[PDB]
Amino acid sequence: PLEPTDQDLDVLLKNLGNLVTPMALRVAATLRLVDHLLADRTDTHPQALSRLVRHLTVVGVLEGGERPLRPTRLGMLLADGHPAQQRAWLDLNGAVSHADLAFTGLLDVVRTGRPAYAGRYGRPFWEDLSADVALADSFDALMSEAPADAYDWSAVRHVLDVGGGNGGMLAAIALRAPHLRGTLVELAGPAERARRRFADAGLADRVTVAEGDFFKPLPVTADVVLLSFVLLNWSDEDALTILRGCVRALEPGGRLLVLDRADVEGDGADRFFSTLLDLRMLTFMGGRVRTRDEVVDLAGSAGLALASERTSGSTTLPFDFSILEFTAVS
Amino acid sequence: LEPTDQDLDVLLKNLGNLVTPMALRVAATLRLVDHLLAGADTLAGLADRTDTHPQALSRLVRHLTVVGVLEGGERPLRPTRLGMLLADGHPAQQRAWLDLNGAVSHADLAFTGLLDVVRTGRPAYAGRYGRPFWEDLSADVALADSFDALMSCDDAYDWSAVRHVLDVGGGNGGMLAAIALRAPHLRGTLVELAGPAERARRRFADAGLADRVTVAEGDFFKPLPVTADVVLLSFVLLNWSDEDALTILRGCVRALEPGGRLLVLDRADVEGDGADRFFSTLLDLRMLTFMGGRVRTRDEVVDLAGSAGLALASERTSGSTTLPFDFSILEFTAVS
Ligand SMILES: CC[C@@]1(O)C[C@H](O[C@H]2C[C@H](N(C)C)[C@H](O[C@@H]3C[C@H](O)[C@@H](O[C@H]4CCC(=O)[C@@H](C)O4)[C@H](C)O3)[C@H](C)O2)c2c(cc3c(c2O)C(=O)c2c(O)cccc2C3=O)C1O
Ligand SMILES: CC[C@@]1(O)C[C@H](O[C@H]2C[C@H](N(C)C)[C@H](O[C@H]3C[C@H](O)[C@@H](O[C@H]4CCC(=O)[C@@H](C)O4)[C@H](C)O3)[C@H](C)O2)c2c(cc3c(c2O)C(=O)c2c(O)cccc2C3=O)[C@H]1O
Ligand SMILES: C[S@@+](CC[C@H](N)C(=O)[O-])C[C@H]1O[C@@H](n2cnc3c(N)ncnc32)[C@H](O)[C@@H]1O
Ligand SMILES: C[S@@+](CC[C@H](N)C(=O)[O-])C[C@H]1O[C@@H](n2cnc3c(N)ncnc32)[C@H](O)[C@@H]1O
Repeated sequence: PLEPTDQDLDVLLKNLGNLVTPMALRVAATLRLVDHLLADRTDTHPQALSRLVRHLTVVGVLEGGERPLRPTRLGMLLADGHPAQQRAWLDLNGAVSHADLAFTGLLDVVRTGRPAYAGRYGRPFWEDLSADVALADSFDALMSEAPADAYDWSAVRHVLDVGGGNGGMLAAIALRAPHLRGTLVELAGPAERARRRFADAGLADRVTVAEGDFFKPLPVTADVVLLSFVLLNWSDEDALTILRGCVRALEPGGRLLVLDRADVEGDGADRFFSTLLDLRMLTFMGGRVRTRDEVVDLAGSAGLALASERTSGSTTLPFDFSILEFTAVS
Repeated sequence: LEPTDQDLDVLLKNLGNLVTPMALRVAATLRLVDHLLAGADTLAGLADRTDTHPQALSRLVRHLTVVGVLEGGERPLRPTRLGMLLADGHPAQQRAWLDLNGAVSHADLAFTGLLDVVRTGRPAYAGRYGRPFWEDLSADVALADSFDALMSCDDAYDWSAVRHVLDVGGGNGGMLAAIALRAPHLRGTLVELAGPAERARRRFADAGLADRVTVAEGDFFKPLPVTADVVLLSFVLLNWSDEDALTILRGCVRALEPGGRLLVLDRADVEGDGADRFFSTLLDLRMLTFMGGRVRTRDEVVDLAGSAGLALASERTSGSTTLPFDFSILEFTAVS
């Protein structure tokens, strides 16, 4: 029988089992401490704050105090202008950090498969973003060349982006390739941001917004259909019906492009971030991160076969994702 | 300076990671490790044994495998070396500490309200669960049972001159039983809330200590029902604000017989202790977040004691056998 050491127990207490520090880092981010210093210009109880700072000091985020109180190298990651933007990710008014707090309901989540977001905040995730302007804006800012660059658009005329958000990706494919038409299918909130972006990019003549619900049949056909970070939001049955709607909308010889996290045997991709994203999707909305093989198999059920596979990444965070091109079977 | 890759890795996986600690608490709660040790080899069997959603569970397990608590499955699924900390019989008892049906992990969830703790200096426990810590345990007996079981420790002072020990807030009475068994001439009295007090009655009756160790249910904010030549305050003061700690201290001074000694057992940091300040601050944030308490340095405890009329006679370092946790034993005399 295996026997824990002093170092195992130290890792459990300080890292793997530690819920205090992650909360302390979120509070610190939500007071721009690594900026505000460059801490009581903050509406904070004076005693409470130094108690927090003492903890932030011990875990390698600050130094100094009663020589001078300055962030460490690590501490700089909560610097507003750092290109990892971890300060905004951790900010408690932001939509992700806000969602993260629902992890305290993880017990029920695992008992039942059901999301926790509603239990903590009233509305399920997407409904909450559209009724609350501030969470929509912050989520938007956090999720802002992969497809436009990875793909030969010369043999394509019409791209239908399903659940394509504020239109950023469709705008860019269209700006890169002047000959293309595009159509975006989205809920109201992101649809309206799409209209504004298309109009200001001078694309309204060839790139349109069709507000709607991707569980209902898609309004148009197209020779390329895009599902970019959509499937992971949904359960198998729900992702199956989105896929099936996508197949119907596919012109002859048309291609479905799935942009998502899709791990492969010897990928080299950090499984930590795969499981983390996975538990987030489970907890926030009952979705799931799927591997390459699982996506392929769900696509097969919807009448689609894999034609090609490629990778992209991130100029910011350690996150490899894939683009999986599918054709109709019959 | 410029943050390296390594420093981003640490923030995301450790310092900023709220998911993994909740995953540990869920695993502790479902007794996942114990179920694997008692024969469960498959995912399916685990799921029936824990009455959980099979796919959801397998996804928790994948996360637990990645972070090093579990390993293989896909030979069969078992704890890692580190994961054996979650076995219920491990001396560190981390499975019970992390258990979401137990008081401490329960109260840990109130850390989501930390922003308003840092803003107001008030505890968050009430904002989440309705009533504040001790009131809650008072009203919810299953949470009070688990809190008493967690503080259980299942001493090296000089007891030969001592006749009567008063343990103020002495939990279910483990400290008092240890002292009495080591010093047979001694008499004992425990003051505690109703739950701890009955569990202490049971302990002493079972041990053969009832004829010289007695229990008095009571409240240490009201005057104490006996005097003793030694009074003990073991991990009481850190639950309270300066003000409440002071009215406990004065209650204890009043029950201190002529020439008596007040023993305070608490975390009492000193500048060159070498004691790990991670645990000092963690526990400090917990006392703030849970009940408006505070962990005090040696100087702060000794200054507070001064206001109640007490002078320090001696101080000793000791520490838990199981966890990395130094603490101190501060002996005081009534200054008149
Ligand atoms: C730490 C890594 C990571 O960002 C990983 C993951 O983000 C993925 C998907 C992002 N998108 C699209 C939402 C984003 O992917 C992009 C999209 C973009 O089209 C692609 O090329 C863009 C570049 C920008 C632009 O010019 C337009 C035209 O095109 C770029 C290289 O990658 C990011 C880099 O990786 C990701 C995270 C968190 C969350 C999500 C993620 O997809 C979610 O989808 C998510 C969610 O859906 C609901 C609640 C919470 C979350 C999350 O908390 C992460 O933690
Ligand atoms: C990370 C570990 C640690 O358990 C540290 C701390 O526990 C300490 C104090 C415990 N007591 C008394 C409350 C308890 O300490 C012990 C063990 C020690 O060996 C024992 O005696 C000594 C004296 C020296 C000696 O020779 C040997 C043989 O015996 C002493 C009387 O009690 C525990 C094992 O360590 C401690 C923690 C958490 C909490 C508390 C703690 O005291 C609390 O007191 C606490 C609370 O009071 C209310 C809500 C929540 C908490 C907590 O969440 C943890 O952080
Ligand atoms: C992760 S997001 C953004 C994905 C986007 N393709 C991107 O890469 O930025 C998923 C999107 O799908 C949308 N969505 C959710 N339910 C929907 C539905 N029933 N119909 C259409 N869109 C929906 C949301 O509005 C959200 O913008
Ligand atoms: C950390 S605990 C246990 C301390 C115990 N001396 C030990 O070291 O194991 C604090 C204790 O003080 C008690 N307590 C809280 N309020 C009290 C009160 N008003 N009167 C008596 N005991 C109280 C609790 O019952 C709890 O057992």
